Amino acid sequence: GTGKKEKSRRIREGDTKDGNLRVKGENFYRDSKRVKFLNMYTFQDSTIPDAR
Amino acid sequence: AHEQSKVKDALPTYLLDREQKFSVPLPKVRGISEE
Repeated sequence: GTGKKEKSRRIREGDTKDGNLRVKGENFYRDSKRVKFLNMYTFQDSTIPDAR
Repeated sequence: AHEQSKVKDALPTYLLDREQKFSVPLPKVRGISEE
């Protein structure tokens, strides 16, 4: 900190008002649009859909 | 055929003598699962 802390960045950007959408890994590098993309590198629910 | 023989869609003159409630046909298809 002080600037390095992500809380200060969130307060400055105003995203704290909508922090409910805080994605795991929200940082300056590799924001949600990239964190979600990378998470795909980490389909078998065997659900029974009604094909009507 | 022999027994039957022993007893005894109009088409144009040029086509003769020649070779011839909105449900889908297959509702409720098999439930292929995510597997």
